[PDB]
Amino acid sequence: RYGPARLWYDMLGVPEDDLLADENFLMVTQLHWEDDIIWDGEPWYSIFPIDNEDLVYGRWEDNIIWDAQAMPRLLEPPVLTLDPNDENLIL
Amino acid sequence: LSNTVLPSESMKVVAESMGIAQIQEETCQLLTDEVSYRIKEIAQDALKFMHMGKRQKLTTSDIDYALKLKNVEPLYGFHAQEFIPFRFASGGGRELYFYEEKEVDLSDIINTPLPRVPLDVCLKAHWLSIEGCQPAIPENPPPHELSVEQQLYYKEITEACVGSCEAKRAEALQSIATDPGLYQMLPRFSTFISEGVRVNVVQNNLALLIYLMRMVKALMDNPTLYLEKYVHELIPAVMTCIVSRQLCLRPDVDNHWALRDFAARLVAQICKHFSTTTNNIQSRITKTFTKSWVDEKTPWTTRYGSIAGLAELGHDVIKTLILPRLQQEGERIRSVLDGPVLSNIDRIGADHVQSLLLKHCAPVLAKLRPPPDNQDAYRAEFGSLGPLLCSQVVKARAQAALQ
Amino acid sequence: RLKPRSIHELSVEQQLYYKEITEACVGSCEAKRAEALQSIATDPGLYQ
Repeated sequence: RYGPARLWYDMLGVPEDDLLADENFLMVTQLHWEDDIIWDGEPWYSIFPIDNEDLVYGRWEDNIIWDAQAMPRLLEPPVLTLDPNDENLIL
Repeated sequence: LSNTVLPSESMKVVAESMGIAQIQEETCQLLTDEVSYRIKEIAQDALKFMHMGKRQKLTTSDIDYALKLKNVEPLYGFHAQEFIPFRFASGGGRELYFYEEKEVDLSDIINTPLPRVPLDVCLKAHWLSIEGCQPAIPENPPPHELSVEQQLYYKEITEACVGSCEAKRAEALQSIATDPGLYQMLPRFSTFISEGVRVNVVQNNLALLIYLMRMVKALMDNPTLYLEKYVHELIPAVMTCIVSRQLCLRPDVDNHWALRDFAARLVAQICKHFSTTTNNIQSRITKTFTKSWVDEKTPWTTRYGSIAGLAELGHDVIKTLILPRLQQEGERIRSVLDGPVLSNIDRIGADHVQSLLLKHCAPVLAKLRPPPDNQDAYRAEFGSLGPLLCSQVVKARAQAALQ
Repeated sequence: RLKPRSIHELSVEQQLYYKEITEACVGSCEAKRAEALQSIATDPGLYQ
């Protein structure tokens, strides 16, 4: 309740505490890659960066609210997790 | 719950003060259900002098008025100011409690300091209530953690985008878009935005959702902060602003339609800047939009959001997603040119869907057809998309003339 | 609460292999290129 989004919590007043075929979606068939063609232009620690595991793996699509009244599951308040994989954060 | 009596072992102790050596257990049971019966008849008759003489305390003059009532001789010496003392005696196997009475020299009661003389009963009048509440006269009762700098910056920036005035909002969004050091406050902003878009389900506020989408659009324009680690939170918030069905409090007059195309432009930008082949952001966004559009039973608002996002993704997407289901326009015009219920809310959403569809499919028809387009509208569904395509070809010719 | 420190989806043998194959495929030596090209042409685990 007191974390980020406390303003929303206080305003609410809660106080406890065939077109679906895989090819259609391949980005060769969905991207104007012609624009890229350049015409007359003018490891002990990781070598590559580490991607957001939640974006790469998690089903964030399950947080889309398709119908406000008929919501298939019950959502819960989210706690701040302060991922330390991201640089630019002191801790 | 049960009839409670004095213990039977308390009568063996009493019988040995008398001199009775052995008393059998059926005699001790015969003694204790009588003396605990006479205790309850003076406990309840002392309570009749505590209640009729209004006291709620049960002083020892109440029991003495009840022993006088049952003809039994009084108990002398219980009106003096005493209390309940008991003194434990351990002993070599005999456990008991006694009084340990004390003595006092007789001349120290003849020469005690006398207490002060009592006062006589008098009367006093005062108002308790004067046509209403009580007066206030004295005869009445009286009646990892953000530093303070950035904590203050977070508070001011978030409360500037809740809607008190527009100028502070514009300066707050121009702060978010153009400051160099706002990292370490990006997770707080992402949590604030995602929870605030969630709080739309309790209160269908269109205005606060427009403010949160302008907060996301300002967060994207910041060159210094990288939203790659927090995009998994901002994607479903903008998706919720696109494909949810009730975006309005009054569905008929609120233009949920603009928070639709604004958030659709926003998600096209969020999957242009961040889609990588490890991410699969754009393919997973197109798949959600596609299975929300092709599937029937979906409301006209969420179909509008799906078509809006798919048509803001680009030209090849509307070639390979929108154009196969152009026959669906006939299913739309089933409920527009001929509806049994005209005064419902399906008609405004249906012809909004129609206008968006033919506006976005006019350049797609201008790309993959002949230059003449004589009866393409007749060949098209409802003959209207074809008129829009002719208008689009005319607009393209005008643009070429301007060039 | 801090989310766990994630690991890259490549192993360090795989990451070292990628570094050797890319530094051989920029063609400083021709035999190095040709093997690296055959290694690209028939490594079964070259997905991911």
